[PDB]
Amino acid sequence: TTLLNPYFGEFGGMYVPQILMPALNQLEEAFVSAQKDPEFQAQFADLLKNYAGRPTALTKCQNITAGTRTTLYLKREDLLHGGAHKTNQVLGQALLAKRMGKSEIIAETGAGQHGVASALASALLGLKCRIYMGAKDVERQSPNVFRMRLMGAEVIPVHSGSATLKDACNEALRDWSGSYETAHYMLGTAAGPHPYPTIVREFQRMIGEETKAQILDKEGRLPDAVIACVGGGSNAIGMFADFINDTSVGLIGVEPGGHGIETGEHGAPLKHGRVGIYFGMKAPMMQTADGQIEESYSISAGLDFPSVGPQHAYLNSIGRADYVSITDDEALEAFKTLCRHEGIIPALESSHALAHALKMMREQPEKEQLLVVNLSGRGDKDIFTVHDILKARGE
Amino acid sequence: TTLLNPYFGEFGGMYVPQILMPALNQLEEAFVSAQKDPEFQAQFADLLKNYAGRPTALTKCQNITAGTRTTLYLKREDLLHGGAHKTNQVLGQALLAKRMGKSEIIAETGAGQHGVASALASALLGLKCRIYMGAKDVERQSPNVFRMRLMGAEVIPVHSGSATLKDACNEALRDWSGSYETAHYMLGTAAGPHPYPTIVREFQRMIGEETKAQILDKEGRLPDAVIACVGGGSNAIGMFADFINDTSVGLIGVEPGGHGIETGEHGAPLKHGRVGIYFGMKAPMMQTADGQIEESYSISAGLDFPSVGPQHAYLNSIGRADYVSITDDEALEAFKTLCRHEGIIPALESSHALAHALKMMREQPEKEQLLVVNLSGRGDKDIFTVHDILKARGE
Amino acid sequence: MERYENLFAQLNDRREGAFVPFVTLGDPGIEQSLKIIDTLIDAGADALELGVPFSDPLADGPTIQNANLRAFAAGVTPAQCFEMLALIREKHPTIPIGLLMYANLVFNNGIDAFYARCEQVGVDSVLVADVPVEESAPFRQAALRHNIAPIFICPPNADDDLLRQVASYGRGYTYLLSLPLHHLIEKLKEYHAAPALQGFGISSPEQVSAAVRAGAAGAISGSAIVKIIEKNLASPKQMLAELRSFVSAMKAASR
Amino acid sequence: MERYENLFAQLNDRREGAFVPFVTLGDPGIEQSLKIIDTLIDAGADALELGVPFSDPLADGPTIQNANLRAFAAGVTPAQCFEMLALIREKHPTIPIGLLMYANLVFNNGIDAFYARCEQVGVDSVLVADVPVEESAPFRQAALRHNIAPIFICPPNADDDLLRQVASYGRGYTYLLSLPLHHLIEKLKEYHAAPALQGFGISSPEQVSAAVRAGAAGAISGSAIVKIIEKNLASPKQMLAELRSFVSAMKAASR
Ligand SMILES: Cc1ncc(COP(=O)(O)O)c(/C=N/[C@@H](CO)C(=O)O)c1O
Ligand SMILES: Cc1ncc(COP(=O)(O)O)c(/C=N/[C@@H](CO)C(=O)O)c1O
Ligand SMILES: [Cl-]
Ligand SMILES: [Cl-]
Ligand SMILES: [Cl-]
Ligand SMILES: [Cl-]
Ligand SMILES: [Cl-]
Ligand SMILES: [Cl-]
Ligand SMILES: [Cl-]
Ligand SMILES: [Cl-]
Ligand SMILES: [Cl-]
Ligand SMILES: [Cl-]
Ligand SMILES: [Cl-]
Ligand SMILES: [Cl-]
Ligand SMILES: [Cl-]
Ligand SMILES: [Cl-]
Ligand SMILES: [Cl-]
Ligand SMILES: [Cl-]
Ligand code: NA
Ligand code: NA
Ligand code: NA
Ligand code: NA
Repeated sequence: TTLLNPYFGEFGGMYVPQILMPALNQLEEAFVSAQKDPEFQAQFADLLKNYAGRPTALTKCQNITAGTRTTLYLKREDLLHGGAHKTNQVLGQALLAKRMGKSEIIAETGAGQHGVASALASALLGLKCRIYMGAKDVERQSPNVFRMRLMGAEVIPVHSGSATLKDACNEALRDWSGSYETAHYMLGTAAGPHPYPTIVREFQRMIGEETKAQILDKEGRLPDAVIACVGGGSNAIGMFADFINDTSVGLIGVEPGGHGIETGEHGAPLKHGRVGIYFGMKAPMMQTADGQIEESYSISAGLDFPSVGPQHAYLNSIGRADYVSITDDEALEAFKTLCRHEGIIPALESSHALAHALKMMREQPEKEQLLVVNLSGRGDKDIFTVHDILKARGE
Repeated sequence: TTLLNPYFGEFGGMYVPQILMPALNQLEEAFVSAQKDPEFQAQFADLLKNYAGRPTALTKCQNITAGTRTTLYLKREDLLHGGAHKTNQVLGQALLAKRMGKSEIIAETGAGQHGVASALASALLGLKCRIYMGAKDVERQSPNVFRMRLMGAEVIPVHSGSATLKDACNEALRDWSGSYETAHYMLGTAAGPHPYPTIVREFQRMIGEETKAQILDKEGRLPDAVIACVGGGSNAIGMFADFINDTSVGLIGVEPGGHGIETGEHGAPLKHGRVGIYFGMKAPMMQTADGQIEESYSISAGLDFPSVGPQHAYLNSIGRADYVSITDDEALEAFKTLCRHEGIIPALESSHALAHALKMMREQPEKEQLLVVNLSGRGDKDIFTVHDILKARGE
Repeated sequence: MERYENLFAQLNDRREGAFVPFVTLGDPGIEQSLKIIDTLIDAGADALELGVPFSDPLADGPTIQNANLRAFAAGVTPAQCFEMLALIREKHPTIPIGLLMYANLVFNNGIDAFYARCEQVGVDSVLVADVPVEESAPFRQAALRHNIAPIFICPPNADDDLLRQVASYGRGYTYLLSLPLHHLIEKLKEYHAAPALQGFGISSPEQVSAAVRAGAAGAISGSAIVKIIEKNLASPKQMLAELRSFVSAMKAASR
Repeated sequence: MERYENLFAQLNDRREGAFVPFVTLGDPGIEQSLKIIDTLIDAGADALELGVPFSDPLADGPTIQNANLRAFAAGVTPAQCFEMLALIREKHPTIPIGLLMYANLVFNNGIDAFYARCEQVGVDSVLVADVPVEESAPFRQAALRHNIAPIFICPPNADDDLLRQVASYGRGYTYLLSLPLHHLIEKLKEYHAAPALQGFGISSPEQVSAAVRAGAAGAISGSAIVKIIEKNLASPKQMLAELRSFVSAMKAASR
């Protein structure tokens, strides 16, 4: 028995060992309670405003659309404290942890942004934070590992399996199964077992709510489409949620195409994977023909979650949202273009969303369209990667 | 003849070659005109709000003051686009450049933050940007150099003199003397020849204006003191300006003490230098006994300007503002403390201001005091430096 | 078939607990795994619990994580595991054979088809480690349609609702991971549950006798057998010797 | 003293322009600098303009930036420069000696004291490169109190107000950096300015004759002498030979 529906159509559920079910049920009850509690909402609002810096700007980008009939806005989650959208929902989940009387936080991270967000929230709110991270990721994300450590979090390398995000995901669930009486599992995306896809959406939905109010103020109408990258699904469902019932507004999610879908070296399970059951949910997976879970490949470290949130799989199945992919090279071009023409260095994750908006514009330059791209993070973290590529090419 | 007073008491002036006087006079006239122009003010406001992300948060920091009668707020210029306060006044100066019909920008930078701000503003507003940077600084600020280049700016290493900030300052003035018909010199601090100390203050004064409104809303009274680091003086005069006539509010500027004032390896000319004439102004200088200009030493790359803005020298002389110093070790402690206890990674420049507020608290823990520290920037840029120190110590 | 029913009837007649070792199929290779399993049986295993290597065994601790890595290093696939199962059953007609599976491997090519293959090779039960009773309906239904017992874990944080559901839904045995132990065991009996096997930290003979004394039908060694494999990789012969010594001692303790 | 007045009177009588070389004191060392300066004089320099090495010569291009670096490499200080000036004057009683200074070196130990030292060693003029007429009052006053001519630059972007101010404030000569050239020169005369020397890009004899033809009293070679030093560092003897050849040719062009 649950209070809320664990499924989005056929997708989602609570596919965990029996021992973890009480932890999920406890968390769902706490969330449902919190959502009706004006005191909780006020505390969350206070942290978002006065600590994280909400509301974030909605920036009109005039240079990049010159000579076309596209108007493009960027929702500036890159300006949130920590440098990405991840901060919003960690502050909400840290408050849920406290509501439940927990004093410890467990988190998984791949690229390190969710780990940093979890560590900063834990430091502010007096929680002891431990972060699982695949050993291969630890090795390639020394800067983020160091930020996490400066903020007092324990970073635990995971050597099992592929030593990447999925393996860190498993380790976090293993820990929580034993520790849930005192520890909360701060899952970093809109995926995993119920109630996480629901909680993460509700604690990211201010992205779309603010976007709607901002675009109404500036343009007097809703956007033709809102566009967001999809790794596990949090920034995209945060932008989409408040527009779901506005049926004229397109919802476009962009998965990483990597070296190209046809190479198989990508991270686009929603459109090019196969439904499976893993990490507590039934959803599209990167997996072998015989059902072993595989990694997502992308230039962008943050689009590495090898599945996708079940609400995205559902919105796609009913035709409410459309999902596309953007290759490494397309994302890199978009990165360069925004730096040079708007003076904003975007995360390479977010660059996938921008690349698709640029394609919408360039393909049909005399189509009148009002687009919003969710700029999920800043790209300071990516300048070394980009530097190394441009050198290798001979640029 | 000028429209405005070029001096703050005995400090300031226009000590440039005769050939540059028309450029300064032109800039002063354009500024005076712009300040009366509602269209200019609206364009500036639009960029600050919708591009840079103003207003910035005022964050109450509860953990670090626990068990004392200090209440400490941080003004969050670290959340501005670009990651420091430098962005505010570059947007205003880029608009002045356009007002004057200029299509090119020249800027100097030491640590690279002003260079990045100049490059981003130039990219957004369609100006061709060239940045002078001492060769020694270029070598040690490869990340910032690369951001500047990604944003389409030309970065020109300066090999003359000490190959640092002062030499880049000279080169920018040399260029401008020849190019001022088409180029604007985007000076990065509240120093140099009139009208720059005035313009930079007026284009940074929203820091203090917002702080005042925010603290009135949250506490119902003015702060006992506002505290800011002083390299050349921009972030500090931006915080101070709106409080100057509120005589109960302390104005505390913090210069870098480096290895300690007594070592002579510091950057605290206002309190420990000697008045001289250089870079277009009469002000306290780092200089030899026989009048050669010397470098400022600090852990923090950004507190390297070897003089100080003339309005600071004036406010000190009349007793309106007080200036103190903080050593490398004190700044590093403050950096660590804010990361661990508030989940905010501060610039090492800003860490000097925080260190002095922590000293005010710790020295007199039963003194009731309401303090604001200007957090001039984020400290992502500093994590390698900090990492390297902690390793060397054995931490 | 009725392999668990027949086993428990026989043990009950002999006033004897069951001892059930777990191993990962194909660890440390197919040939050696087949030999290990025959050694467990010869040494007195009453039933087997057998894992199929999976990329992401999020219910398993380090010992079994490493067994999976060894099996993968040997190139072991689920298809090869099913070939192994057919050979094991062909050699040993009465011993109950249970699988411990992850949901994705069951769902991958169709849940019904998975349980049909289990039936074809002569498997008796399947415990799906990441399917709680709340999500179990299609798995239990397919199991029962193909004469396979669906096995459920009764965890240490179980409540009365869960006890009733496990008692209703499970067959073969109840996997006890242990409310007081005496409470759980009596309540499972009260609710006519499949006989309980204690599965928590069973690594010594004393724990087998203790499980039986508490009123359980026997004990499952979830990782102790795998630890012996790990420790003896360099000596296949010594590995089999220690396995035999261990299983013999554990079985002796069930009397 | 009246060294510039006497020089211009003598040149006017000979229908002759002045040729004035610039060099940095102590470049490439004190001894060689003294020899360079004596060579310039022997070769026909009418007056000297002499720089004191400064850390931040923000009015100077690369040639002079590098001369300063060479002098600093030799350990040259302002005090040593003043010792040099006294020795130069002691050898050469009538030649006008002008300094090109940065404001900080003048202000450092007191503006009045700086001009008093200038008078003691026999300097005739000081041009402070980063002091525009607008800021010049304390410098001009101290200069005149110590019998030193304050020299001002009339730049290419000069206006009538500036021409009047320079004409009023300057003494010795006006430093012309060149409104049309004919306009500036006639207007300076109209306003009774100190005689004009053309200082922009004077690197060839033809430019000296051109300056005189335009109505200027002569020409200042702002960097050409320093370039010859730069090019001949490895050969002190060849350096002096080329310096002599160059100055002789430039002076010949003033007739
Ligand atoms: C800046 C940014 N944008 C988008 C995403 C994509 O995540 P959603 O789809 O929005 O949930 C990420 C993810 N990062 C994770 C995984 O490595 C992490 O940091 O641990 C990100 O850092
Ligand atoms: C984050 C930060 N805080 C404070 C200061 C100090 O400058 P004011 O005193 O506020 O003008 C700086 C300076 N940086 C200059 C010089 O290297 C630059 O980037 O070019 C800074 O980057
Ligand atoms: Cl409470
Ligand atoms: Cl640390
Ligand atoms: Cl509303
Ligand atoms: Cl409108
Ligand atoms: Cl699919
Ligand atoms: Cl206009
Ligand atoms: Cl580039
Ligand atoms: Cl007001
Ligand atoms: Cl109040
Ligand atoms: Cl002083
Ligand atoms: Cl048998
Ligand atoms: Cl199912
Ligand atoms: Cl007994
Ligand atoms: Cl003489
Ligand atoms: Cl003065
Ligand atoms: Cl002639
Ligand atoms: Na357009
Ligand atoms: Na994904
Ligand atoms: Na307090
Ligand atoms: Na300074």
